[PDB]
Amino acid sequence: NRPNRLIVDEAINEDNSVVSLSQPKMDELQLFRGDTVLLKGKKRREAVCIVLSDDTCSDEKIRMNRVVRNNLRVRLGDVISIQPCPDVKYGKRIHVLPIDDTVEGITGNLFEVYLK
Amino acid sequence: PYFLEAYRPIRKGDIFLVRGGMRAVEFKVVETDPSPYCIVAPDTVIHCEGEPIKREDEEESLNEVGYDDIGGCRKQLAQIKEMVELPLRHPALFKAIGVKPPRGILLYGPPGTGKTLIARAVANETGAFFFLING
Ligand SMILES: Nc1ncnc2c1ncn2[C@@H]1O[C@H](COP(=O)(O)OP(=O)(O)OP(O)(O)=S)[C@@H](O)[C@H]1O
Ligand SMILES: [Mg+2]
Repeated sequence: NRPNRLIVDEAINEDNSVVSLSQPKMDELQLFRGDTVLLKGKKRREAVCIVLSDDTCSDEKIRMNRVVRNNLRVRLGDVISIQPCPDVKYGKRIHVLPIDDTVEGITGNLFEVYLK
Repeated sequence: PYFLEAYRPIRKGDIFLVRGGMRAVEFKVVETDPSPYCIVAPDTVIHCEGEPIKREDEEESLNEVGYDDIGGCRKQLAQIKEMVELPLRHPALFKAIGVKPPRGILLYGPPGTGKTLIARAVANETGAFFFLING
């Protein structure tokens, strides 16, 4: 009987790293709207996001985007554990690579147009 | 009557066209003695005796149909050029954009108003491959 197992509903916000929660569930769960949470999913795959608040969100349901939903191997109506983690530090080198199907038309630059 | 008070600038290897006498006729400027290009003056003796030669297989003929054989439908021919010319001129660029082109264009009108002609002219002038299915 834990208050951290939550179930995915449809997203309203448009960002790729924002999850939403209702305010009494955050106050029970000891979360503030600037925190940096850790999210576990099926096949032991986990994700990291920024939480914010909502009133249209219920307590038994969390609202997350499709990009987070596909990086956790989760579909609509499945179970995900959330936990606070302020153990996140900054970085030095981050290595990114495009995926082969979406980059067959354009050639030239990719840093200043997209990532900047 | 063609070169009289004209002084047409010609070059070696060009095909030109003359109308008159219920027939159009082609010629090719084969050889100039001040090589290669000149202006036809009354000084020039013009050799018009010999055998009419064969074509090269990539010489675009003048009995084909182009946009100058169509009259009276300026607006519609402008619309068909706007729909069709860009996806057939630049296939790679237009695939690289990510917009869909049109794919079905239905021409309609009364019988005898030149629909087969318009399709044939757009096909010749863009240089695309052209397959004709008849009903
Ligand atoms: N706008 C036009 N400008 C010049 N010649 C035209 C024009 N419309 C028709 N013609 C002449 O009319 C001939 C017959 O036109 P078609 O292309 O056969 O018209 P059509 O759309 O084929 O009519 P149907 O229904 O197929 S019989 C053409 O070969 C041209 O000689
Ligand atoms: Mg016809």
